[PDB]
Amino acid sequence: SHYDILQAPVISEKAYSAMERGVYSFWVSPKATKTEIKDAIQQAFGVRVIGISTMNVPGKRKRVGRFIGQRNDRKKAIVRLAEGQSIEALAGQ
Amino acid sequence: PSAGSHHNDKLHFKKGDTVIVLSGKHKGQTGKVLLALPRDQKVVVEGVNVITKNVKPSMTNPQGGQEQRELALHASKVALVDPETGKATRVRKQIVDGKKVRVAVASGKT
Amino acid sequence: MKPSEMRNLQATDFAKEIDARKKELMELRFQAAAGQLAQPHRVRQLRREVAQLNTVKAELARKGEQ
Amino acid sequence: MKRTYQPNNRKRAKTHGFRARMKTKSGRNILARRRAKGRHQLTVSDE
Amino acid sequence: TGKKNLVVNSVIRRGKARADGGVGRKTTGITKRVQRANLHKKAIRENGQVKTVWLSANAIRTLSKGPYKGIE
RNA sequence: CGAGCUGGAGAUACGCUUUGACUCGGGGAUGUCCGAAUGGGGAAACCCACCUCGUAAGAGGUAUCCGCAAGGAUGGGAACUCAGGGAACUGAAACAUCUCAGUACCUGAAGGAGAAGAAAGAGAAUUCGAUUCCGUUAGUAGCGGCGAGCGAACCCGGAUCAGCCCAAUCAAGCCGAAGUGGCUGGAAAGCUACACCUCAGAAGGUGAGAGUCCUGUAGGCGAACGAGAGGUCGUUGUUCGUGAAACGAUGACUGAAUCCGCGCGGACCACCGCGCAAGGCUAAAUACUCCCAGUGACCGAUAGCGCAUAGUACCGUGAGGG
RNA sequence: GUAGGGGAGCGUUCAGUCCGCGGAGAAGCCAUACCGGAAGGAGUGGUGGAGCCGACUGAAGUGCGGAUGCCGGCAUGAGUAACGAUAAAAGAAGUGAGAAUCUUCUUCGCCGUAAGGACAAGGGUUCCUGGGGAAGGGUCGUCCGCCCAGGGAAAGUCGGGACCUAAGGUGAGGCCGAACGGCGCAGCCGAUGGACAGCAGGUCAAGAUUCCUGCACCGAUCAUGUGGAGUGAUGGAGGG
Ligand SMILES: [Mg+2]
Ligand SMILES: [Mg+2]
Ligand SMILES: [Mg+2]
Ligand SMILES: [Mg+2]
Ligand SMILES: [Mg+2]
Ligand SMILES: [Mg+2]
Ligand SMILES: [Mg+2]
Ligand SMILES: [Mg+2]
Ligand SMILES: [Mg+2]
Ligand SMILES: [Mg+2]
Ligand SMILES: [Mg+2]
Ligand SMILES: [Mg+2]
Ligand SMILES: [Mg+2]
Ligand SMILES: [Mg+2]
Ligand SMILES: [Mg+2]
Ligand SMILES: [Mg+2]
Ligand SMILES: [Mg+2]
Ligand SMILES: [Mg+2]
Ligand SMILES: [Mg+2]
Ligand SMILES: [Mg+2]
Ligand SMILES: [Mg+2]
Ligand SMILES: [Mg+2]
Ligand SMILES: [Mg+2]
Ligand SMILES: [Mg+2]
Ligand SMILES: [Mg+2]
Ligand SMILES: [Mg+2]
Ligand SMILES: [Mg+2]
Ligand SMILES: [Mg+2]
Ligand SMILES: [Mg+2]
Ligand SMILES: [Mg+2]
Ligand SMILES: [Mg+2]
Ligand SMILES: [Mg+2]
Ligand SMILES: [Mg+2]
Ligand SMILES: [Mg+2]
Ligand SMILES: [Mg+2]
Ligand SMILES: [Mg+2]
Repeated sequence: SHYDILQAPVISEKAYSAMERGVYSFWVSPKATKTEIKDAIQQAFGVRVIGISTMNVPGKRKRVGRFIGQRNDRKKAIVRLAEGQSIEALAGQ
Repeated sequence: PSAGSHHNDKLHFKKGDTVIVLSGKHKGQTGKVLLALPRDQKVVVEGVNVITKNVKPSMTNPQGGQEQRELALHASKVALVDPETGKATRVRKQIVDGKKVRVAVASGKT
Repeated sequence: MKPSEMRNLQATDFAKEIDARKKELMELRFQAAAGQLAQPHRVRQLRREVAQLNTVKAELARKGEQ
Repeated sequence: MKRTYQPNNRKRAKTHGFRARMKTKSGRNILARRRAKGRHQLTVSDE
Repeated sequence: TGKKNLVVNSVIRRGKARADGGVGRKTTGITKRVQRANLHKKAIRENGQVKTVWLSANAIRTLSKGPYKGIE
């Protein structure tokens, strides 16, 4: 439900500075929709979301010994709020 | 092919129990049961002894170092004890109480 | 507990009970992939509790219908 | 000069795939007679 | 696919030269063996509600005598 | 079951469990998307919906045919069975009837088997008495460019038995006897001196070969749940290749008697015998073997399945090879 | 003495049975001048690490130099031929365990309707950062499109769908056909086409009519107004 969806947050130089801008970025759930993600974060973060984007990404097929395998493919999502409405739980990172 | 395979993955004894080494170099010695691995049918008695080198591994400890600790064993040179005799000592299974099951020798119990 | 603490409680609580169990499970995740998640168990345990909850509301809702 | 094999995704799939292979009898037959030989490669759908 | 009964089924075919003789000429030697098939015709009649369909010839008689379930 | 557990996996940290875990037997619940797919489309696993209830989050339904409904059918199954269809190479030292052979293959349907079945029959004794199966008769009677070659049945012995109706106990587990001393040895189970068990000396593990260490075996117990008509024309079937061609069998034409009647007895006739067509079901023995178990003058790493595992790597647009 | 028939036997395994050996060491392997008429078989020494010889009898996948035989390994040819366009390289500097080959610098040489740039089809992480150097690189490599780990891709207006139809593929009823099946009107699928609202600049190591800045456009639902009587399809025509 209004949580399950947000499978993680995104971690990198980029993500961090975007955060600094007031733009937050998570991995999500491939099957999901943008309306669904909006409803999601708007619900579990009490924020005004006015900006959104998503992008499905493959998964670095890697080998560990004679076992060529694909990783699970994710769906990076970016959201921009309004009026400097920074989110608390990640504001320390 | 597993070791408990032909031993119905069955541990005749238990974690705690004193034991005596039947066959081997450690013929007859006492040990509390510190580790009893049923499937592999392996088990640790405070006797055995061993000198192991734990290689470089910088963390923890830059240099290696060594270690006097002890190599496990096969529950088939493990022997339960008889409080009287204390030796090569089979087991019978009887009932004290009151649906509590137990364990005698030819003169119980343990 | 496993039997005595679920069947004593009513399902309109179960909905948001599920909900909160989720929420903590999620924050746990965020932690985990942020590091360090020093108590991995708590995750699987929360899973266990959830499965309990649903098994409960299920068997129950279908046994009250007798 | 120029070669036999010039890949075409739509061709490949609309030719050898699964909706395709099941559309005909002898393709059902190809299917299960493959399955029996324990193909991981069931069909070019499974690429 | 007649009225009563399906049909269409049949049949191979032979055929032989220096045939005919003093009951036995010397004898008959044969040349052939291949295969054929057989059929019927079309007719439009009734049952329960409204139908049209195929009908044989034997069926044509068997039905113009009287309704063996279906009618005209 | 009773002490360990946290899958192979062999890794750390997290933990769980004598209020009984883990593993085992037995039910339940949850089971995304694709696939008979089945709400509509689609390049399988993706796209777009409409309807009912919900506050939403959700949940249900939305294929087609037989049916009044209830309900049944669709797809899969290595072989085994039945059916519609039906090859050729080959052999006859050439070929065409013929043989390969109703074999290979295609297809339809169905089951744990199926098929067949309750006499217008075999038949030749005025005998047997539904079928399927095996033995046998028997390479006999016969078929055949009378060449290659093809090849019954009645009787006799067994397997298993049935004849009914309609239309005027195994599946989790528990419990189970009896040896120690010295010796060689890295290590005892082996050597040895004396021991005891046996309804138990089948086997496997243990530092090298153990009846008496372990797991077991003989034996004994053993669960709440769990499982037991005629005729004519073209043809064909049986050993049946137009041969004296009976009979069945159907494609096209014809379509009689119903008891003082009908059908057969290998052309055909009388006689004299065996028989009740036009309506259905039927266990049993029989076939197979994906799977489970037990065995072996079967293999042990070029063997044995293709594989100590993998239909994977690799080749192929594909079928397919491997 | 060839084809051939006959006679007696040697060895290999599996098997029944007895003699019996073996961690003070089995089989297998290695050396040798012993024995038997031969197939063969013994003695001892070195190997090895857990099984085996002998007699009698039984049953065979039972004895290989050949089959341009099959599998595998290793030789010859040979330190030969070749290192994949005759667009061409030098010196300095740096780094490193090691440099003709990797990184700076300054020149030289070649392409320049290309040997530049942007797309599509195809490929699939080859992109960027940091690292590695077994093998891939026709040499070398400290380097790489190879190895490891981590990051990177953002759209109401671009492109496709939520719209359309072509060829073609389908397709209830429909027309046929030993079976599987073959046709087939409407309807539906089908871009290579019709339709359609956004441009200019900025920047990550790595995205860009997406993100960010500046100023636009389109549909949708509600509200205050101008409302103040018509809205205009599953059919008509125009237009496309
Ligand atoms: Mg997008
Ligand atoms: Mg990689
Ligand atoms: Mg257990
Ligand atoms: Mg659920
Ligand atoms: Mg569908
Ligand atoms: Mg036929
Ligand atoms: Mg021929
Ligand atoms: Mg011939
Ligand atoms: Mg079927
Ligand atoms: Mg005739
Ligand atoms: Mg005939
Ligand atoms: Mg007849
Ligand atoms: Mg070998
Ligand atoms: Mg092999
Ligand atoms: Mg022997
Ligand atoms: Mg041997
Ligand atoms: Mg050779
Ligand atoms: Mg030559
Ligand atoms: Mg030279
Ligand atoms: Mg030369
Ligand atoms: Mg030379
Ligand atoms: Mg040269
Ligand atoms: Mg070159
Ligand atoms: Mg040059
Ligand atoms: Mg410089
Ligand atoms: Mg230096
Ligand atoms: Mg160069
Ligand atoms: Mg270019
Ligand atoms: Mg690069
Ligand atoms: Mg090199
Ligand atoms: Mg360096
Ligand atoms: Mg069609
Ligand atoms: Mg287009
Ligand atoms: Mg446009
Ligand atoms: Mg467009
Ligand atoms: Mg914009």
